[PDB]
Amino acid sequence: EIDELTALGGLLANIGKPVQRAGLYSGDHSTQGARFLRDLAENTGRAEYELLSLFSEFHHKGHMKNDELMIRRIKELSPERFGLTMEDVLNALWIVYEADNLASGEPQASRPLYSVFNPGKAYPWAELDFEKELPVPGDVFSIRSQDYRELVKRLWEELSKAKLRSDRLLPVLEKYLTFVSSVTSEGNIISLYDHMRMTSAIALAMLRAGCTAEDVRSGRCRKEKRFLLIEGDFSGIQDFIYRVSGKGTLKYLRARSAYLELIGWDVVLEILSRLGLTRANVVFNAGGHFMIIAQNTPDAVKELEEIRAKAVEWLYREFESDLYLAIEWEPVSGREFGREGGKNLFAEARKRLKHKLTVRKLKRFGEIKGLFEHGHTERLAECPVCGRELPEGKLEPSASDPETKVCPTCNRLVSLGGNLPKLLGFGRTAKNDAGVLVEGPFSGFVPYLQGGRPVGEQILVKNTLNPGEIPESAQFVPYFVADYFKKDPKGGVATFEELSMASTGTRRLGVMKGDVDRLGEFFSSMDSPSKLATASRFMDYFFKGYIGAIIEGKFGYIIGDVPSLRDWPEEPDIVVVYAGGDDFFIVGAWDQIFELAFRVRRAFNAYTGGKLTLSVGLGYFDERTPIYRMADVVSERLDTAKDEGRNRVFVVGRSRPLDGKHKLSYEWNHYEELWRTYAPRIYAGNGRLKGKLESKKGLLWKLLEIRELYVRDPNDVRWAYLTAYLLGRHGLSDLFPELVGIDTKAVERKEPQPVYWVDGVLKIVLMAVRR
Amino acid sequence: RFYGKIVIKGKIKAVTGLHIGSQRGIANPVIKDPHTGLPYIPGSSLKGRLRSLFEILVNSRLGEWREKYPSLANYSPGSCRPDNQENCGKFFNRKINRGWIHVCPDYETALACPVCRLFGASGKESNFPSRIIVRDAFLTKEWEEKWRAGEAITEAKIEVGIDRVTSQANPRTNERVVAGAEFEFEIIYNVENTTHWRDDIKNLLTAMALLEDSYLGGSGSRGYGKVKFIFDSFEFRPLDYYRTGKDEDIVSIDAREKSVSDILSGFDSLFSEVEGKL
Amino acid sequence: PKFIAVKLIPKGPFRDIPRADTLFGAIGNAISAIHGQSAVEELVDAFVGGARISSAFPYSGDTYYLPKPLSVEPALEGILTGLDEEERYTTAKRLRKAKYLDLKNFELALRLRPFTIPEEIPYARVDVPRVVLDRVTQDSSIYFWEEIRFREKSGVYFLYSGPREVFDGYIAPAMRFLGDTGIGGKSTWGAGLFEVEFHEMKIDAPGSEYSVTLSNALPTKTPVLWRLLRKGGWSFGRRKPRMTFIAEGSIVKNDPGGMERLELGLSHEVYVYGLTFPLGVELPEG
Ligand SMILES: [Zn+2]
Ligand SMILES: [Zn+2]
Repeated sequence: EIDELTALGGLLANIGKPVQRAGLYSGDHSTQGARFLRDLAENTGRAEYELLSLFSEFHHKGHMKNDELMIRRIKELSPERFGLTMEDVLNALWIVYEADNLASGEPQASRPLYSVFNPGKAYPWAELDFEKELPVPGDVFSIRSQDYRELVKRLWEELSKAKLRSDRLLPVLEKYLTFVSSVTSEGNIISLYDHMRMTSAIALAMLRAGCTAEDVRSGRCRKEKRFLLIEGDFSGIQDFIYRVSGKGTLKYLRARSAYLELIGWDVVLEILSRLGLTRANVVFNAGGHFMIIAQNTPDAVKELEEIRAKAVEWLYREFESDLYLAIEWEPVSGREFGREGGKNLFAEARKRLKHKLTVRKLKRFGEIKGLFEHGHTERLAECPVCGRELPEGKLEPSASDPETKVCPTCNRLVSLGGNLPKLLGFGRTAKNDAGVLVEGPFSGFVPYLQGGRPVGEQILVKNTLNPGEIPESAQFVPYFVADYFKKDPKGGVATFEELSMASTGTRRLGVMKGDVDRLGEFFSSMDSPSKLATASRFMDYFFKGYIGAIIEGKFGYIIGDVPSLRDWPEEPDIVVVYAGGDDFFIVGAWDQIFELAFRVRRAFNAYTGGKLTLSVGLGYFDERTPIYRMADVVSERLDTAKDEGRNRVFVVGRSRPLDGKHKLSYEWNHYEELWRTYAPRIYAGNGRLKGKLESKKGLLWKLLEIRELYVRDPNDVRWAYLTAYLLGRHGLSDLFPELVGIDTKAVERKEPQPVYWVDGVLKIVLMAVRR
Repeated sequence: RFYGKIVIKGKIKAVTGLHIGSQRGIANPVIKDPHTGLPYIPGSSLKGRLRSLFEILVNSRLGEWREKYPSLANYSPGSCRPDNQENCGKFFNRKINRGWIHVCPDYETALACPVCRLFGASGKESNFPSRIIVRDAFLTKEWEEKWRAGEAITEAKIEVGIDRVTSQANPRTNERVVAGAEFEFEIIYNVENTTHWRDDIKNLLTAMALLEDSYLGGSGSRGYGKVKFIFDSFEFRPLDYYRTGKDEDIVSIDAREKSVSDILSGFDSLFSEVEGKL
Repeated sequence: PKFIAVKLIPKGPFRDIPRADTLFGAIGNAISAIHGQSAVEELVDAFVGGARISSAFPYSGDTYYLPKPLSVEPALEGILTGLDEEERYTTAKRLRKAKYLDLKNFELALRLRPFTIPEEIPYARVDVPRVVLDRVTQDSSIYFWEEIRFREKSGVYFLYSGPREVFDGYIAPAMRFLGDTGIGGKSTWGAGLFEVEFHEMKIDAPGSEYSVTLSNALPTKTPVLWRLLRKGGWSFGRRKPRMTFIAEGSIVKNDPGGMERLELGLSHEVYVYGLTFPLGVELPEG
């Protein structure tokens, strides 16, 4: 069919550059990719690769002169072997060419992919495996011609062993052409995988829209609104995962987060499978927020509206107004994708679409029409774990305590929490089958276990890019998730009591919640869809794959010296509840949640070019605290760090005067410099103090009471000599030589005294000790 | 039906350091108002200590009170702790999480029990609401001014644990309120029935009279309670007060009287107009 | 117009800021105690016939707070045209997260003017732990309990439009009953208690076709721009069914609201307050 072959053309039309940079054939890489797809068809390959060489030769318009040189070569070829028409095979080479210009957004010197966060730096060519290598942008160094030949060797190996199909070639070109630059120039920050992933997307949307070969020649497909940018966004995530009462200790929370991502994939894959789009049309799908390029046809605007009408009515019946999916679309044209002149059109048609998302979230369930309709149902009851009221008798006795009467959608998640260690992805099948635990809005999801056979037309596979035990006819969809979890003595998930007992000192539970700051301004800078598709994969990969390898103790040259209470274990007791693409909510031991927040920050500082920041709230809680309360506190400790500087951490709850001159949260370099001064003199490592301070906590607790006299009146200077007397009579005039004398320059600069910021370093150590 | 609200104002005198912990820079902090930083006595630490003293008082007098209060005939003195079965024959009949409390199981029985008629009951298909409201006691204006004058309002006391053989000392610290403080309490009784409110006031004063010889919160057996009720005024707030708003409530006058010069010293005398207007 | 601001000077913690459904039910129980059943049916006929009360909002020492209208967010880039884009973006985001506004900044957001959010919320949500002590063995069993703890001068207040003979006949004798019992929460631990004062508030509002709701809505027709609130309380131990209200500050057009009467197996019928409190608002094109 022309449908798959157009998407396979644009996803291989740019293929051949890696054989130019290697040096296999003579130049003008369009001629090379013809011969490379020619030679691939001969030995261990079908004859279909010979016809796909036409797309890898007749792009850039350097050879297709006066339209007649294309015909004499293809008149020799017989399209009757594939059922293609002599004019329809002529049609798809024109579609790929216009889709090639509507993606780059526009040769000498082989330049390695430059960094999208700072174009002054660049990436060494690596393998996308998320294991042992954090690609940190270093100084500019050209890739050797010896190094591109090894790229061709594995790519020759993988393309002969993979099925020639739209979904089977995408994890091939992703693992190998991610860190290969598309157009070699000064500061190329668009990848070659992403340039082909957005050339194949625009070529398929043109074919569904019905533009033919003379429409491309006449310049008619551009300056005419034929595409359509779909965008969706889940509203109410944080009151959906965490808002449960004191049941389901964290095996269930990790199951609420995996079931959120299944609702997002069920809606996205339904749009693709109904409009005829491949997975390359997904621009991104990162933390409950997706974006798809499609065609602007009446057979799709009608067909998208039935998807939104069904999915919202599903979300309202199951989760009663606690989660809403705002889906919108906006018709765009050819020139709207690229930068036209001096004004960014793609960032303007994205901010027209983002306004239609904003006004749709204010009309939160307009498409129900029985929304404000009252009614009386007998025996209404509340399911104890997640605040959902059901008709009497609907809740089925639970598997935890059979006296309790939970709703049945929570027993599908307790049972899901017992299989998440032994899980290799999901299978998407019909609603009404057996083996289904949880159903989405459009499908039911069967857990594909470790040792077993999957079932479904579409198989979602987590955290890898290799379809090993999958049937050849089943559609392969890879996804990624941050899935680190401290195990119990069995092969499961630990507890709010088990994580709180392997912590040094006091037995509290530590919670961090962070997100990237001013990120909407970063993605608004992208002016072309291939450039957005690069910046939204690299940001997605830090919170999906590389946040696992930070907890795994790697990357010591990059991280360095961070404030650690105890030395770093081989197996950290960390349970990553959620990590979405900017946001992450991680619980664990309060000593290792403290250290990891400085360890995530330093690696994110170097994964970018030092341009994007974090902000982390940190809480320390009782074990037997309801989890909707531990979220509502740390969400306030995150937003307190967020309205102040957006590069700063909230460490410990702290007293300060209401004069507006004192702020509770530390900047990252300030606290990490306060730790290199004050901690190596009072703290030895692993929950013990230094010499001459053992059995002298009574110095330190009273030192905080002297800090309370600064809190009661900062203008009173009584704290200055009481520090000098209390350090004096213990003989510790060497320790803390600046808490005795008032800083006049700090009163000049209108910044707080050093007695005020010492609380965040002492109180962590006093909590580290038995206290 | 509503008839009025007997209002009990006065002061709480912490004759000895009073400690009501929170377990959250002193190692064991008394609770505090988060905006001022001042300590206070809750209305829930005061009420559960008025109730725990009064339930053991009723527990000793189950047999002698079978014919003044019914539904004390369905209770045997003792706990239901060994045989883990709630609402059994014994008195402390409801298990909450791990503790056993006398709570009567129905509305029809809590209207007769002297504890639950005054202090309330949960039940199944019952929900008997209490008749008293116990407010949070805060420091008196004279003691908020000492907070302004730079004094200490909560000391920190160090104890120690000592081996009986080798005298190894093992200390800890406990923050507690400086002895001598004056709080301001408030108890608003709700006159639902017009017959048995004398028995509900005289039982509330008995719970306070046992509280002046027991302790309030904290360590207590090591001398951290020693509380004292200093009454100021009792007011009636009639039903005619709430409709028309004109100030004709009946006010008792007791500036310096005890909890035992008030129970029977003046009970026929101080409530003379309240027992007349009913 | 001119509204009667009924202030509630607290005497302890609360359980939550009162909404309009749980003020009217508390005013209903206060009238039945001091008047009886025949006046509660007259109270309900006064709200349907005339003016109605609003939800409760904080204040902090002559700074009466009011809810932020939802009319600003589809305008919120046109409100901030004259700002530089590196500080205009974080101003636009903190302007949207804001829940309340001053008495003066409310009158600017009704006219699509530039406005500023307040710096400080007059209360906190602390989690005081209680305990259940065994009566024989003194064994402890901690549960947690959350509250609303106001500041030194702060409090809470609601607004009343209506005829004055209904106010000083019904609303004013009911609020002094409720000064000695609670508004929700553990009233036996001294929570919902207060002291009541009466003042006068005047709000400048533009005359228009649209309006914002200063109370829960329970609308008849579908509103313009809204925000769902989903709660159902308790009535004499009977569990009320959850009802899709609309939160305060949401935008309706020519909507009176309307109370739903319920059965709940009691002797008397239970009315649930869903009348709206309309103040005029200016909108963009949707
Ligand atoms: Zn549930
Ligand atoms: Zn009883």
